[PDB]
Formats: sequence, structure tokens, C-alpha cells
Amino acid sequence: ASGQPISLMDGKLSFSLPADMTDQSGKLGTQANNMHVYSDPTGQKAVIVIVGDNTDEALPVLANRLLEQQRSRDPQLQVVTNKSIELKGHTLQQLDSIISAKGQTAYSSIVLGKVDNQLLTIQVTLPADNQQKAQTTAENIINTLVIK
Amino acid sequence: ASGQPISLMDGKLSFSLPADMTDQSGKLGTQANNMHVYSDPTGQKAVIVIVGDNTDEALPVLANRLLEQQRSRDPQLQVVTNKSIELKGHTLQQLDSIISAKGQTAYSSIVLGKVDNQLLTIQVTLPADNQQKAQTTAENIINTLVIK
Repeated sequence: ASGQPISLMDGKLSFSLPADMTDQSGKLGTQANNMHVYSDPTGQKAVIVIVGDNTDEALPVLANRLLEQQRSRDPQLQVVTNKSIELKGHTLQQLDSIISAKGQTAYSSIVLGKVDNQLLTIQVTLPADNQQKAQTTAENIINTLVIK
Repeated sequence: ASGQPISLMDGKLSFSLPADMTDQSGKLGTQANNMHVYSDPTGQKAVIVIVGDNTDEALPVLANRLLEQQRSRDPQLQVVTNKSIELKGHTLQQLDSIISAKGQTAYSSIVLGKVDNQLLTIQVTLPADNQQKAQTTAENIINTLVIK
């Protein structure tokens, strides 16, 4: 099954993907202004950073929405962490989960923040074949975060 | 080993990643104007579309540079396909490879084009545990491409 056709380059470029593949920006309906992608050579370890317009919706509520989106795709979703974290005056929300689809398993660590009147989303996804190693790697990345 | 610190949001946000994780934009030194990311829920199946400024460098030469970047990270890189393809007057270049890093294996299909005086890059990465299935899926995605 392919998904709906995708149009890019103001309609000049179009294609179709397997139906399970979806746009990684706009998952919260907010318009993304900036996106950055870091990955290993295989793309299986990835960090996506999105900066978009602010929303009035509280960060725990956004986190709960992302959790529900994940659970709609994966009825066995594991929630590892769903909590507030403090970075120098800023409350951020961290949602860690083990997501399974079609024999792929990932450890996902999402941090949400409201920074300089913008919604900041950081999504870490790592192969979770070794669940403990993936968890450690994600936590280690999150530990490095600094807001100036 | 972590990599060099990463600064985003005009220096307001900083963090560090495992050293094997790198920025997926600017791999050809061209400045990226637009980036789109599609992925399955685990992020292990992904399509990244980048639109940047044109370059004078010929598309087979750019493809050869990407191949060499891949081979510097993976001394056992498999090149499956490295060829020109014709889409309605446009020559595109397609580079398919099997990339291995740290017990992760991906099938990578990259299409390069010069469209409306812009460098178009489409990078498909899929788990290659079943090499034939990953290859088929990537080819099927590429078959859907249309330039208007």
C-alpha cells in the first residue's frame, strides 16, 4: 500500500511512499520554521530538531498527544518516561518510548520546550535491539542539552 | 565518543551526539534551502528530500563524491547502482548502495537532479536485513517520481 501522493518544490516534484511513512514536520499541527537532521550513515540512528511557532497548548498536553499518535500506530507502545525536566528556568517535557512497527523497534526520546516564543521539538530515534543500550545513548544525548 | 558540539536556534540551543551522527544537509557543500523528512514510526525507514542552490559540478561527479563519502565510513560499502536515469527531458543520477555501520545495515537509494536551477537530492534509507526486500521497496519509490 502506498500513501497519498506527495508534492514538493511547489508542485514541480511528486512521488509516493509506503503508507507507513509520514511527514516528520507538523506532527503537532504547528508550522515548522526550521528543521535539522543528524544521523549515522545508515539513517537508523537519528536526531531531528524542529523549531516552529509557539502554541498555547501546555507541554504535558502536547506530549500526551504525541504519545497517543504513537499508540495509534503501535498498540503495544512502551512508555519509558513522560515527565517534566528543568533546564535553567525552562520546563521541558520528555517523552521516551519503545515504538514497534513491522519488525522494526526503536527507542524514541522526545524533548519539547517553549524557547524564545517558539515550540522546540527534539526527536531521538535509535535501534532498540539492545533496549538498555539504546536507552542509555538517548539519555546521554539529552544530558548534553543546554539552553543559553 | 561524542562529536563536536552542535549549536542551533542561532546559538540559543546546544548539545552533543555520538560521533558517527552528522548533519544530513550540506553533504555536497551546497546550501540547503528546503528539507523534508518522511519516515515510518521507528525512523528506521526514511526519505529525506533536500532542495539547494545549483552547482556547476556534473551530477555523475556529485554521485561519485557521495559514494566516496560513504566508502570512507564503510570500507565494505556495496554499490548496487550508479547510473543516469531519464525523467522527461531531465537526466538524474541514481546511486544505490548497501551501507553498514556498527551492526546496522541500510539500503540507501539517492537520486540527484538539477531542476529549476536547483540541486535536488532524495535520499531513501531502509533496513537491509532483507536486502532484496529493501532494494525492491527503494526501486518502487523511485519508480513513482515525476517532474512537472
